Amino acid sequence: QVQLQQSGPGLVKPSQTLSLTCGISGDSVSSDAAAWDWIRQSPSRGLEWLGRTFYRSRWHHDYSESVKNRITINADTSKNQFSLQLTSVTPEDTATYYCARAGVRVFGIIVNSLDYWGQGTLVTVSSASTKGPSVFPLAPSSTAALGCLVKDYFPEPVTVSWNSGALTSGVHTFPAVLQSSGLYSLSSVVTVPSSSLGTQTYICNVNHKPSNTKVDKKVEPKSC
Amino acid sequence: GLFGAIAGFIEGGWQGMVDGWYGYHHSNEQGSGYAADKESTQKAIDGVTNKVNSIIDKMNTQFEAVGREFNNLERRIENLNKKMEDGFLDVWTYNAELLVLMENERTLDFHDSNVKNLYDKVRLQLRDNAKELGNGCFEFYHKCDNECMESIRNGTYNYPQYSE
Amino acid sequence: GLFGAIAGFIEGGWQGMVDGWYGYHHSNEQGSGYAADKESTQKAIDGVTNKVNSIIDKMNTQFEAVGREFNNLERRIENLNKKMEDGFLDVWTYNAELLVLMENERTLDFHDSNVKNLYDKVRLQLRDNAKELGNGCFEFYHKCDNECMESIRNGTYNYPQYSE
Amino acid sequence: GLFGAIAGFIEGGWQGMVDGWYGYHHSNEQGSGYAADKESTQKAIDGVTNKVNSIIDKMNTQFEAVGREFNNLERRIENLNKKMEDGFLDVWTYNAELLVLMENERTLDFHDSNVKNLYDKVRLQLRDNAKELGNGCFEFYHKCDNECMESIRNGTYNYPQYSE
Amino acid sequence: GNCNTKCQTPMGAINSSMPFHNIHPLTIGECPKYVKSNRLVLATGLRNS
Amino acid sequence: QDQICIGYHANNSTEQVDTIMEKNVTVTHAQDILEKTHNGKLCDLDGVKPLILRDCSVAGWLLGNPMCDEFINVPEWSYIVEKANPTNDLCYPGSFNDYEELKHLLSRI
Amino acid sequence: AIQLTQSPSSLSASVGDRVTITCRASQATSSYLAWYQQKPGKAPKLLIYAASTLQSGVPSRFSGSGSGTDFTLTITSLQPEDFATYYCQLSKTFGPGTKVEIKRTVAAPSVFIFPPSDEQLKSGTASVVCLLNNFYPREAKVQWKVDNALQSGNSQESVTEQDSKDSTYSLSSTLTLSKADYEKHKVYACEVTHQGLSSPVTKSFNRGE
Repeated sequence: QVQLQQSGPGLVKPSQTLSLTCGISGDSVSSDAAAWDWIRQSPSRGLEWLGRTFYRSRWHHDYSESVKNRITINADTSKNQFSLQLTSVTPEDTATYYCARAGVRVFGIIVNSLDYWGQGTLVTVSSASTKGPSVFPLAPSSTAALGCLVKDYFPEPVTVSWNSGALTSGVHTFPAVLQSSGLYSLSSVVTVPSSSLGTQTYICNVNHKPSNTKVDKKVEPKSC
Repeated sequence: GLFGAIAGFIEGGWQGMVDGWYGYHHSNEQGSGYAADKESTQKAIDGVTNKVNSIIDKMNTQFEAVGREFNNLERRIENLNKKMEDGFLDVWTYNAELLVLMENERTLDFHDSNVKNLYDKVRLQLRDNAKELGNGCFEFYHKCDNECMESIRNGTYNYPQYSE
Repeated sequence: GLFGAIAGFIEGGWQGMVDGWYGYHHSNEQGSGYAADKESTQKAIDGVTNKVNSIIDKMNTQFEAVGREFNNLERRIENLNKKMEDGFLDVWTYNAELLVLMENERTLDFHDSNVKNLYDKVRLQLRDNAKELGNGCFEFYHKCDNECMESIRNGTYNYPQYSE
Repeated sequence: GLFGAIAGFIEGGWQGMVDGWYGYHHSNEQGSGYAADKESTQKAIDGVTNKVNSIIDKMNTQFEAVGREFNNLERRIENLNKKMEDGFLDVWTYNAELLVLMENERTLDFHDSNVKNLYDKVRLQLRDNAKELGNGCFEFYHKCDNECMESIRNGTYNYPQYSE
Repeated sequence: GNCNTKCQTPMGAINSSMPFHNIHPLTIGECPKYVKSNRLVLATGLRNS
Repeated sequence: QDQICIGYHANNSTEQVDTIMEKNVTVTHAQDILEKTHNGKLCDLDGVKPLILRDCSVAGWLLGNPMCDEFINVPEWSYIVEKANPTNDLCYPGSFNDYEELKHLLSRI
Repeated sequence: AIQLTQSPSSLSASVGDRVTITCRASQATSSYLAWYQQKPGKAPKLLIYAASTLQSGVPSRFSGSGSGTDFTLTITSLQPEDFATYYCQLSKTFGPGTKVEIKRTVAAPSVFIFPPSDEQLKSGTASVVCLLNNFYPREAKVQWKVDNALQSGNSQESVTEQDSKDSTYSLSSTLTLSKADYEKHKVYACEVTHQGLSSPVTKSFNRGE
């Protein structure tokens, strides 16, 4: 069916220009039976409706009040995408941004209940600079558990996997914690039968795209 | 329409409204913006939904013409059956068509009534602080920001604002 | 309603009126008092009485299902009779229900029309000597006693009264 | 009527209008004269013509009672036929009478709507340059000749005329 | 034909949800009421502009 | 100079309805309620197959016409279907007394 | 503009039990209301719109009702996957959201402790972690013990969301200190107390073996 795939840099300097772009597949951004909204969710404010575009005879832009004159949404039929452009970003914008397709109607009129969503883009604003993560092994003790400690990176998020995604069962990926130094850190653990401690190789795969860092670390028990 | 709002003293409909059949378009220093008067749209949606349900359930015992076979020397009773079923189907077609036509009429006029009533709701608050520009717009004689417009929308406009 | 008076630009009905469906509530130095606009109430009463008489006399030849007995080898003609009477009773039930519904609609809207027309009758006399307070009331810009109100009621308001 | 124009805030009809159901009667230094608002009259004429065509063509398959003869020992089936035809003719008489009544209602109210809408069309242009005399007339606060009246008729009244 | 429907007419089946239809008088199933009309549209919106 | 305006929804639609005073009124969104399509196949009813008499009349099936050996044993059915004018009929001529009444009885079995 | 309230602000029930949420809108617009589900880390997912109509693809165990100012969302038999934050929206504004929590039987965790790696010993800092796996409820208390001395203010912990299959929690507690201060100590132990345990469980190791 329909798919909305988001993109845009997760780090944006204060007072600068934030720019996200939601690419559409499965419909037309020039559809006469839908509208395209931008939503933001933060633990402080919850879900807030930011903006909307659509096309009936001209291109129509419907913005919110909390972003009066501060937001602009565009639709490009040449790529079948629509774009969020937010000026003068401040610390209050740190949130997860979703592009949605408002398009379940009731007697032809669109109620705005969002119908499809993009996988969301976390966006933080700060004076800090990007920092690549360091990945450290967590070896099983001599039924067994092992894992990875990712330390000293910025900003969120970070993607972690095991054996290029081959291992799914028993994996636990932890919500990161902000360190006093202003840096992020978390851990990823997995439990396995101890019998496979010597025969099964466990490769930890980490990706931090703002730093463009991709690291694979084999974790073995400590010998001596 | 029958009340004169649609295609009348208001010229035509806004392509830029997508979330309601009726609404406002406010323009002040804080910009311009469309808003849907949800409550009146819900009255209209209930109207139409109940109308569709009425149409479906009011003719839920219409007539079912079951076939009866007759021989060659029962032409009279066969013709009785034939024209009986024919007449019942004709009268029920008549009923369905009349319901459809009269409901289209009443529904279009209901929408016209709603637009005129919304214009009147705005005017009855704005009584003298504003002036009618004759096509559905109201010129404010004072300066009033977005919360003024919100108070007008939800129906709590406070008349003490000095206006000269 | 469809015209916007009842539960509209007039908020709600007066418990204190008992002798008419519509009326006035005047308040001057000579006190306050309700009065019934009898003529409009009589128009409405005639409307409803003629509607009830129409409902009674328009379906005074409906259908009377008399019973016919048949033997065991006349199943076809018996079923013909059975579903014929069934269909006639269904169609006449349909007619009765539609009449009742459509008349309820028209009657509620008739009352709304009458209230709006009375408000308009008062406004069209009081044109500039008074001001609309937005909820059905009119503020008099001059001093006018109970005979002023009576002239407004029976419809002879004399416009030459100096009003500043 | 239901909208309050005919036999309402306008007292009665003009014998001097012969070429339209609605119209204007202008009186300035260039004389007095009646004019017919043709467009609204054409809307009404189309309304009535389509109504008559609907009445004729909506009951163009009513029921035709063909005669069937029966013997003395077919009293049951003969009575079945008799009361079947009787019931069909009764129900179709009912339908014809209801259509006639409801259309008379809707047509009278349509004419009332048209008169009120024309008065409102004039008022919405003349907004402040004129004053309502309460019975369908508008007093011009400026001097305006026959082309003023023509611009009012065809709907292009230009508001910038100084009026004190 | 090897189907399965919930109504049957002597000239086809009706896999439909509307309240009326105009295929053929004699049916069987939980299917709509026969009507001799060629169009039954109901207006939900409002007059266009 | 602030100003507020009241309006209503509209679109690029063309769906037309009929009124008792006006034909071919164009509205915004309308709902068709009349069905006009069939598949043309004698399809099952609630899963239980019909009894499609191929070329036999009801009388032929019941009496057991030799050219009707298709219907020596019938499973339960939902509705009986026969051609307008069957060709396999009472092959030896004659009549079937109160034929139509037995058809009526069949309509309930 | 319009303000929505949502009740309760949180709840807890077991599998199979019927739960109900209430969204009170200051306005009565029956349809325009819509209920979304949000699992941790994923966008919302429209469950109900027009307050009584169901979106295609949603199990029938959800049902919206109500009118006037009060709308309700009823789940007839919970699931380990229905654990989530439920939101109600009124045409452009979302309610604060309620947290549907899975109540189950108590579970004893598996406790592991992982010492600082020599790579971190190069860095000058030492971080030990205590991982608590597959337990319930959220209630769990951890003690850090070095040379039988109690620690405070030098550790911090983070728990995962309630699992989607068996509805248990999991936790990491990080004790980070200077490497010289680490070398001054020998014994390091993590001590867990929990309703899932009949006795406090200590796991301990010594620096260097």
